[PDB]
Amino acid sequence: FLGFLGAAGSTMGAASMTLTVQARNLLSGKLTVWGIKQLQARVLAVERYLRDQQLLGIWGCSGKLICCTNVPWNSSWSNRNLSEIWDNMTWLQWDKEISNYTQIIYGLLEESQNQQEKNEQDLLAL
Amino acid sequence: FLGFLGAAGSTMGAASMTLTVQARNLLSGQQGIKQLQARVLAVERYLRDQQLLGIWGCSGKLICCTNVPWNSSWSNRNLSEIWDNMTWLQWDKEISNYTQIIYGLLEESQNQQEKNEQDLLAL
Amino acid sequence: FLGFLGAAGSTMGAASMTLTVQARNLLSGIVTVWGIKQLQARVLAVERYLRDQQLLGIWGCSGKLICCTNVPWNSSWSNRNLSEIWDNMTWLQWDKEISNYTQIIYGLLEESQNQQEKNEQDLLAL
Amino acid sequence: LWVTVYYGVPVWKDAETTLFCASDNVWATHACVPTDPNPQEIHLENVTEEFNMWKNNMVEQMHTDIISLWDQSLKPCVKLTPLCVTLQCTNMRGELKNCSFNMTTELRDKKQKVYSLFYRLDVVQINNKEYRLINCNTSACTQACPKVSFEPIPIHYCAPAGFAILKCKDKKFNGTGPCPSVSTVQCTHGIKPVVSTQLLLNGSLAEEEVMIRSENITNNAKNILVQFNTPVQINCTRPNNNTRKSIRIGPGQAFYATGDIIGDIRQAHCNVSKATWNETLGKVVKQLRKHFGNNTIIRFANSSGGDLEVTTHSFNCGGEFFYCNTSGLFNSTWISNSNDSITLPCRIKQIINMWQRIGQCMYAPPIQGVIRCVSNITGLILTRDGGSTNSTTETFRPGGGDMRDNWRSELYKYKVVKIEPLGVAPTRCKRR
Amino acid sequence: LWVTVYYGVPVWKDAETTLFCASDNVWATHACVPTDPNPQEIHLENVTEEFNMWKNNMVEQMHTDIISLWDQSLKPCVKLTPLCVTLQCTNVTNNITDDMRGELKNCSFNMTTELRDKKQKVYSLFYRLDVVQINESNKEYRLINCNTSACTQACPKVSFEPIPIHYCAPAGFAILKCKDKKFNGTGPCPSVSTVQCTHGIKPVVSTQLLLNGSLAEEEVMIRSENITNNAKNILVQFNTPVQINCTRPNNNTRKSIRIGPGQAFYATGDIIGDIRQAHCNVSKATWNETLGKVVKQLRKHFGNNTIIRFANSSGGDLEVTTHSFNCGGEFFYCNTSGLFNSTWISNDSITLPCRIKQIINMWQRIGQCMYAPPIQGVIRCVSNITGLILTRDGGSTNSTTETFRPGGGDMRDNWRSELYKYKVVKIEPLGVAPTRCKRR
Ligand SMILES: *[C@@H]1O[C@H](CO)[C@@H](O[C@@H]2O[C@H](CO)[C@@H](O[C@@H]3O[C@H](CO)[C@@H](O)[C@H](O)[C@@H]3O)[C@H](O)[C@H]2NC(C)=O)[C@H](O)[C@H]1NC(C)=O
Ligand SMILES: *[C@@H]1O[C@H](CO)[C@@H](O[C@@H]2O[C@H](CO)[C@@H](O[C@@H]3O[C@H](CO)[C@@H](O)[C@H](O)[C@@H]3O)[C@H](O)[C@H]2NC(C)=O)[C@H](O)[C@H]1NC(C)=O
Ligand SMILES: *[C@@H]1O[C@H](CO)[C@@H](O[C@@H]2O[C@H](CO)[C@@H](O)[C@H](O)[C@H]2NC(C)=O)[C@H](O)[C@H]1NC(C)=O
Ligand SMILES: *[C@@H]1O[C@H](CO)[C@@H](O[C@@H]2O[C@H](CO)[C@@H](O)[C@H](O)[C@H]2NC(C)=O)[C@H](O)[C@H]1NC(C)=O
Ligand SMILES: *[C@@H]1O[C@H](CO)[C@@H](O[C@@H]2O[C@H](CO)[C@@H](O)[C@H](O)[C@H]2NC(C)=O)[C@H](O)[C@H]1NC(C)=O
Ligand SMILES: *[C@@H]1O[C@H](CO)[C@@H](O[C@@H]2O[C@H](CO)[C@@H](O)[C@H](O)[C@H]2NC(C)=O)[C@H](O)[C@H]1NC(C)=O
Ligand SMILES: *[C@@H]1O[C@H](CO)[C@@H](O[C@@H]2O[C@H](CO)[C@@H](O)[C@H](O)[C@H]2NC(C)=O)[C@H](O)[C@H]1NC(C)=O
Ligand SMILES: *[C@@H]1O[C@H](CO)[C@@H](O[C@@H]2O[C@H](CO)[C@@H](O)[C@H](O)[C@H]2NC(C)=O)[C@H](O)[C@H]1NC(C)=O
Ligand SMILES: *[C@@H]1O[C@H](CO)[C@@H](O[C@@H]2O[C@H](CO)[C@@H](O)[C@H](O)[C@H]2NC(C)=O)[C@H](O)[C@H]1NC(C)=O
Ligand SMILES: *[C@@H]1O[C@H](CO)[C@@H](O[C@@H]2O[C@H](CO)[C@@H](O)[C@H](O)[C@H]2NC(C)=O)[C@H](O)[C@H]1NC(C)=O
Ligand SMILES: *[C@@H]1O[C@H](CO)[C@@H](O[C@@H]2O[C@H](CO)[C@@H](O)[C@H](O)[C@H]2NC(C)=O)[C@H](O)[C@H]1NC(C)=O
Ligand SMILES: *[C@@H]1O[C@H](CO)[C@@H](O[C@@H]2O[C@H](CO)[C@@H](O)[C@H](O)[C@H]2NC(C)=O)[C@H](O)[C@H]1NC(C)=O
Ligand SMILES: *[C@@H]1O[C@H](CO)[C@@H](O[C@@H]2O[C@H](CO)[C@@H](O)[C@H](O)[C@H]2NC(C)=O)[C@H](O)[C@H]1NC(C)=O
Ligand SMILES: *[C@@H]1O[C@H](CO)[C@@H](O[C@@H]2O[C@H](CO)[C@@H](O)[C@H](O)[C@H]2NC(C)=O)[C@H](O)[C@H]1NC(C)=O
Ligand SMILES: *[C@@H]1O[C@H](CO)[C@@H](O[C@@H]2O[C@H](CO)[C@@H](O)[C@H](O)[C@H]2NC(C)=O)[C@H](O)[C@H]1NC(C)=O
Ligand SMILES: *[C@@H]1O[C@H](CO)[C@@H](O[C@@H]2O[C@H](CO)[C@@H](O)[C@H](O)[C@H]2NC(C)=O)[C@H](O)[C@H]1NC(C)=O
Ligand SMILES: *[C@@H]1O[C@H](CO)[C@@H](O[C@@H]2O[C@H](CO)[C@@H](O)[C@H](O)[C@H]2NC(C)=O)[C@H](O)[C@H]1NC(C)=O
Ligand SMILES: *[C@@H]1O[C@H](CO)[C@@H](O[C@@H]2O[C@H](CO)[C@@H](O)[C@H](O)[C@H]2NC(C)=O)[C@H](O)[C@H]1NC(C)=O
Ligand SMILES: *[C@@H]1O[C@H](CO)[C@@H](O)[C@H](O)[C@H]1NC(C)=O
Ligand SMILES: *[C@@H]1O[C@H](CO)[C@@H](O)[C@H](O)[C@H]1NC(C)=O
Ligand SMILES: *[C@@H]1O[C@H](CO)[C@@H](O)[C@H](O)[C@H]1NC(C)=O
Ligand SMILES: *[C@@H]1O[C@H](CO)[C@@H](O)[C@H](O)[C@H]1NC(C)=O
Ligand SMILES: *[C@@H]1O[C@H](CO)[C@@H](O)[C@H](O)[C@H]1NC(C)=O
Ligand SMILES: *[C@@H]1O[C@H](CO)[C@@H](O)[C@H](O)[C@H]1NC(C)=O
Ligand SMILES: *[C@@H]1O[C@H](CO)[C@@H](O)[C@H](O)[C@H]1NC(C)=O
Ligand SMILES: *[C@@H]1O[C@H](CO)[C@@H](O)[C@H](O)[C@H]1NC(C)=O
Repeated sequence: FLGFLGAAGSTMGAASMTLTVQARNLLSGKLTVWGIKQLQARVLAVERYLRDQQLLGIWGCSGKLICCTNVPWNSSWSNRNLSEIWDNMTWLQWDKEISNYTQIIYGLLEESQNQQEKNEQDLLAL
Repeated sequence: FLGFLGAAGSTMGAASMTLTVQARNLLSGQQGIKQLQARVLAVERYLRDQQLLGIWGCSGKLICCTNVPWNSSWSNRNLSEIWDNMTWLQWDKEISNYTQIIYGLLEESQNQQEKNEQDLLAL
Repeated sequence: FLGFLGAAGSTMGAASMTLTVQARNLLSGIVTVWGIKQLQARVLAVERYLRDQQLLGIWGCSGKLICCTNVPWNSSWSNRNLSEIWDNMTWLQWDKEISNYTQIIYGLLEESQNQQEKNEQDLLAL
Repeated sequence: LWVTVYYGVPVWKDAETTLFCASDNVWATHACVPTDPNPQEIHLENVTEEFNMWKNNMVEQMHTDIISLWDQSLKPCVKLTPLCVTLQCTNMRGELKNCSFNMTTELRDKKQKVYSLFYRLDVVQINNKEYRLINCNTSACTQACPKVSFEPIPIHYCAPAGFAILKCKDKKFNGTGPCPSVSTVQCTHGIKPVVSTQLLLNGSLAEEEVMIRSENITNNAKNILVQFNTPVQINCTRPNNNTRKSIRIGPGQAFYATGDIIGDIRQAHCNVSKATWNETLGKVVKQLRKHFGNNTIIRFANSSGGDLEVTTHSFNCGGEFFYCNTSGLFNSTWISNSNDSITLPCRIKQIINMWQRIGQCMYAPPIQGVIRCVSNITGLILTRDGGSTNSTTETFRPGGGDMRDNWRSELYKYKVVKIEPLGVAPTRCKRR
Repeated sequence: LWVTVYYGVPVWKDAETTLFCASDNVWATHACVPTDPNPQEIHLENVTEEFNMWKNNMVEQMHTDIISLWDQSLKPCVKLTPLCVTLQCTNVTNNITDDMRGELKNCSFNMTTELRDKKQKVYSLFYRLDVVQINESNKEYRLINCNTSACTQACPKVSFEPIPIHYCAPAGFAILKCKDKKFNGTGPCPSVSTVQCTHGIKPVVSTQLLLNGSLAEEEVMIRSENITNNAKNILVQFNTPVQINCTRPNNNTRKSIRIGPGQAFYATGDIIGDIRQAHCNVSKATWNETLGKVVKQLRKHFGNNTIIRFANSSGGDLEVTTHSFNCGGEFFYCNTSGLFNSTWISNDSITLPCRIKQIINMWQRIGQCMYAPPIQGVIRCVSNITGLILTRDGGSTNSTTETFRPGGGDMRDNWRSELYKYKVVKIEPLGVAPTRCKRR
């Protein structure tokens, strides 16, 4: 047990096993100067948790940490293979590499889930 | 692309394909005490709707199908007329009543479904 | 209809069919010096409900009131019968007799869900 | 058919909520968050929504916010409680009084004898050569701080999360009733909190015609808002070359009085061009004959109020509060068949009770030099004198009083709604 | 390959937030969150993080917090409005030791009574730095700031003694600590460890000598934003503390004068014994070795053959050119011109005279002050000199000598020597990755 955020130096294949310890320590895990701003910080933390939970729920990955989608991986985003991404890079190095192409993926996932829900509703009628 | 409320005048057949642009614009945003109380009210209003979706078993999805049969006393009209010649505002103006009883039958139907699933998995 | 919190004297079988009238009231139950008091009360209630929902979603039981888990019962926390638990016991005595050994279960469910997610992940690669 | 639950449907309901300010002095630009550089305006097609300018809760929140941001900028300012003393006062003509009086000093042991130039509208006789300030039975005035400005700045009222603001875009809208050109908006346009009476200075103009808006035309107890399509320019003078001197009361507290006036003493006045105000009243009469008949004789009278703020056109030019006698403007009769200007004499008051709150006044410090207006008359607040069910003549007099009708001429196309994104619908599909 | 969404990845970005405080007075400790003793600090193994002590938001937030908790503790205290009178002052010539001569003034004045229609004639002993003559055996004087404002008397039941505070972080944010022993403030760090909250930073107010506080580990550390620019201060951190000993030998007396209903003004009475000036003592040999180590560290940056010189301050006001601190509730002003007087070619004691003020204008705010009430009895003081603030006189691109003078002024550099090892980051738990797996 390394602790909170202690797997940041390890590779992303080994840091993918400890998502619960990072996910658990979010969401909390005038008469005085220290009164208003701590309430504002708590409300900001609640909002920042709820926006990420909504963004997970739009893609259809609600209630789970590792979610498999059906969007193919474009070669323009990266050209590295699976043998060295998960065994030579960390999450911090990987985040700086696909930072310019995250909105395209964030739109493709929600359009794929909307198409999947439409196809499910069309299939359940027959 | 229409916008935040661009499908508010079109038919409900075409307005049901853009439910993402109204779902995502409910928390922080093309939408001291006055900031904070409004933010807390918005968070609570989002959480009440999320809880209401979670009780019926429709959690995590925008479009869901249920087992509650459609009573003819609520509305007696064609499927190809409701979904192609009406608007969500007009449809909400028709069924302003009978919403609470529909919510109650959805909740109790999910309760019977959950207890039947528990009885099936008990074997 | 026993109303809200009205099944506290009943047995577990009678009180397991009425969790919806409790779970509706854990979020909200309402329609100068009283402003910041109500504000911090609402913030605390929202934080507690979100923490409970996150703790349910970690174990893999999001969106459900009753869920089953692959971890077994050691028969040491409570070695007594199934019949006298669900027909001759209330929830309060159960909490008072199990709350000694409830923090080891809360990691067992988490590690079971963490094993289940990686099993589902490498099962889908075939 | 089975019930299907849809989340995120575009359904709205009428609601009341708090609206937060945004902008890009006494009007706090610090508290207001910065707005986006470019706004977003979605044109909602096939939408007809019913508006009502006379019963929206966007002007009642605005009035409270104007009061709140007004009275929190006079909190670090000096309280003029030592100045309710006996004033020994000597003498256009009779407006100014030279008053000499005792005053304290920074040192609590010594005293000074000072003098100032007060107005006749600010002092009252104790019962001659024996005067006091007019407020010194009710409250001590709080002197306005001489660095904060009274210039109005545009503030946009943005909606919170989960709500929406529906602008109407019809060019013939009369305030009440269905608008078929409804488009949502992120935030409202720049609304300047300009306080005025009998004329709407520095406001938004109509696009096509002069618009007459009233809650009930037939009832004569309702004010009439007239909106122009072209502006009328007004220019002012305060020709007295005033000098300001700082009589220092105590430790860190000063009272900015009026010193000697260099040169002659002349009354303040401000001018309206005759060739525009004529046929501006013609457009007003032409648009007023559509509600009262084609053959009525439309008349105008000057005023019938009792208060100085109601009788005279009250506004704030350059820092000084003017009360202009608009009697040559509203003097005409209209029967259905090039450089001259109308000069309006104005009076200047220094003790100001603005929002008609009992027990709260404010002293305005003098401004050095000459003060000039330049402003657009973009509306009128008229009031009809009734009397007959079948009248062949109608008399219209300027009104005022409540300041909520000043901001109701700007928040007339806006409406705040809440979103109710939860629907149930019959569909031929069931859950496995 | 398909897109796979992971929630809870260890990814952070640099951000800012409102850090709340915790603790184990004017620093409002009673309303702070209690601190739980726990293993709060863990080590991050294979990480390097870029730190910057000069672009940190935490010190700029701590300055605002210290100001906001300073000016709210003076609200339930009496305001000295009616003290702005004319004082008839006389020289005191009782047991004067020829050094504190003309410093103390015996001033009598009229004062208000708790009954509104009565007056009293009282007297008090003021300092020379608090009175200003108005008529340019007795002369008329006035308080130095009654032309500008009215001072607020500090309440005797609150103390200005600093106690340690801890700065926690809210949810979604983390605090990273630099554990490098040779860190110079700016640059990459290979030993980064996350922590729940900072250590106990004591808000000690000083201008030239960083009294109390934390020390370095290995050697004397020299830190600057730009070591070639002479317009930026140099922070020197010691590895061994230098003990300094304050004193005030005057046995003062405090007497209350009722200036209203329930309001008292604490004036200075007579002095029992002789009147001697206050001073500070420091060891000569320890200061000599400490300045030798400082010279040896400064020769690493400024050439290995240059002549390092130390000369006294060149400020304008008393808060800059004179070492100011607070001990026992009394505010001192130490001449410290015997400390910085040396040149360095490649059991005695130093006694430094002091002066005492009572009209204090702290944080350099316009129109706000504070009156410090007198303290009965003698005042003792033991403190640790654990750092310096220096300013370099540069008048040549290449030179064989350098002159360093004591600095001061801004109080932000006092707390920048404690939060140099800390930074705050925002955790972003979402991520996407390519994996050979697809949804059904
Ligand atoms: C609106 O306009 C009318 C006239 O069109 C104004 O009424 C006039 O008011 C003045 C001064 O208030 C009166 O003058 C006084 O009259 C008598 C003459 O016997 C005398 O006591 C004084 O020496 C003084 O001159 C004037 O008579 C009066 N005119 C009429 C026809 O009644 C009225 O003041 C205006 N209302 C406003 C500005 O609210
Ligand atoms: C640096 O830290 C030292 C150690 O804490 C500080 O010295 C301490 O200062 C306080 C406040 O003046 C002294 O407390 C007072 O002492 C006497 C004896 O009890 C009495 O007047 C009061 O009851 C109160 O307790 C304390 O004795 C003193 N410690 C020592 C060992 O002398 C020092 O002030 C700090 N330097 C600063 C803030 O510049
Ligand atoms: C607004 O109403 C118009 C007019 O009914 C709609 O336009 C028609 O939409 C149908 C359904 O897609 C098409 O088959 C027709 O060709 C359209 N045109 C005409 C002239 O009938 C329109 O869809 C509505 N909604 C909007 C713009 O959002
Ligand atoms: C409260 O306790 C009483 C008494 O035990 C319960 O009534 C009966 O309890 C027995 C078991 O002791 C059950 O077998 C019966 O079904 C119960 N009912 C009847 C009508 O005999 C009772 O259920 C408990 N709860 C409440 C809410 O009253
Ligand atoms: C207002 O009255 C004051 C006296 O209270 C006038 O001040 C005096 O003016 C005369 C004539 O210029 C001077 O000789 C005196 O020295 C002035 N006395 C003081 C005490 O200043 C003042 O001029 C009057 N102001 C007017 C009439 O505008
Ligand atoms: C300013 O104060 C002075 C000093 O008291 C006033 O001068 C006296 O006023 C009283 C009023 O009762 C007279 O009886 C005295 O004759 C005045 N002179 C003296 C020398 O005492 C003066 O009136 C005050 N100024 C005002 C009220 O404008
Ligand atoms: C008074 O009205 C005139 C005429 O409408 C205003 O002048 C216009 O100002 C707008 C500002 O966006 C410009 O886009 C127009 O080109 C101007 N028109 C002309 C003809 O100059 C003027 O700004 C108004 N004055 C005030 C103080 O509001
Ligand atoms: C607008 O005002 C007119 C005139 O006062 C109102 O008409 C009167 O209505 C009352 C009842 O409210 C009747 O007793 C009167 O006989 C009516 N008078 C006339 C001249 O018709 C009218 O009701 C008002 N409009 C609204 C919508 O209230
Ligand atoms: C308002 O108009 C009047 C004339 O109708 C202007 O008064 C004239 O001002 C000029 C400039 O000083 C003088 O030369 C004239 O003698 C004045 N005329 C009269 C009849 O007195 C006045 O200046 C205008 N006010 C403005 C533009 O603010
Ligand atoms: C009001 O009076 C002042 C003081 O007499 C005038 O200020 C003078 O202005 C002229 C012209 O700019 C300068 O040359 C002088 O140096 C100023 N001072 C003095 C003491 O004469 C001011 O211009 C006047 N205002 C107006 C509008 O005429
Ligand atoms: C109000 O003032 C403006 C200037 O501030 C006047 O406009 C001037 O009008 C004259 C006469 O036509 C022109 O020669 C000038 O070029 C104009 N100046 C500007 C800057 O446009 C305007 O006439 C005045 N209005 C009145 C007195 O009603
Ligand atoms: C407002 O102005 C009008 C005219 O501009 C004033 O009416 C004049 O008042 C004087 C007062 O001495 C009379 O002599 C005139 O005969 C009036 N003129 C007319 C045409 O009736 C009116 O008094 C002003 N209002 C005030 C000062 O309150
Ligand atoms: C980064 O540091 C981590 C520490 O968590 C290294 O992980 C282990 O390092 C030891 C040290 O020799 C090796 O024996 C292990 O095999 C490593 N574990 C693995 C690879 O799962 C990690 O190797 C370091 N990274 C680099 C590039 O040196
Ligand atoms: C640190 O200080 C040096 C020395 O003053 C700065 O270098 C100067 O940069 C300016 C701007 O280009 C040049 O005009 C000077 O000639 C430079 N001086 C020398 C001695 O080279 C430098 O910019 C500062 N900042 C950093 C980040 O190094
Ligand atoms: C600082 O040191 C000086 C000596 O360097 C001390 O002064 C002596 O104090 C003792 C009593 O402690 C007297 O007997 C001596 O006569 C004093 N000597 C001189 C030369 O004045 C002084 O007390 C010390 N101050 C402290 C420790 O606060
Ligand atoms: C400072 O002066 C005070 C007051 O004079 C001294 O207090 C002594 O206190 C005792 C009881 O504690 C009394 O019996 C004595 O009479 C007091 N002595 C004198 C000389 O007044 C206190 O000791 C003095 N402090 C010193 C000398 O350090
Ligand atoms: C300050 O001055 C006052 C008088 O203004 C002095 O008080 C006098 O002290 C002497 C000597 O003990 C007594 O005889 C007198 O009765 C006192 N007069 C009073 C109380 O009105 C006081 O001692 C001086 N303080 C010093 C020199 O420190
Ligand atoms: C500062 O004062 C302290 C006392 O607080 C001195 O420390 C003592 O010094 C004496 C004399 O050498 C030793 O016998 C003691 O062992 C020391 N410690 C204690 C705890 O009493 C210290 O020497 C003084 N420092 C200076 C520089 O004068
Ligand atoms: C079950 O867990 C308890 C925890 O106290 C332990 O004592 C017991 O041995 C466990 N039982 C089995 C069968 O592993
Ligand atoms: C409960 O389990 C015990 C285990 O020894 C058994 O003897 C007993 O019959 C069971 N049933 C009841 C009703 O006690
Ligand atoms: C003097 O002041 C009085 C105050 O009542 C005023 O009536 C009068 O006109 C003034 N002028 C003269 C010359 O009397
Ligand atoms: C209108 O104004 C003129 C000129 O100022 C004046 O003589 C006339 O009396 C006014 N009209 C009325 C009806 O008062
Ligand atoms: C104190 O003595 C000095 C030196 O003689 C003298 O200049 C000063 O005026 C005296 N102060 C007084 C009398 O207040
Ligand atoms: C601090 O260290 C970094 C990294 O070695 C270096 O680039 C920088 O110049 C140093 N700054 C000072 C002031 O010594
Ligand atoms: C300063 O140092 C010089 C020698 O560098 C010495 O002669 C002089 O006395 C010193 N002055 C003080 C005040 O210590
Ligand atoms: C000074 O430093 C020493 C050694 O680190 C420490 O024990 C002591 O508490 C410090 N403070 C004092 C004497 O006030």
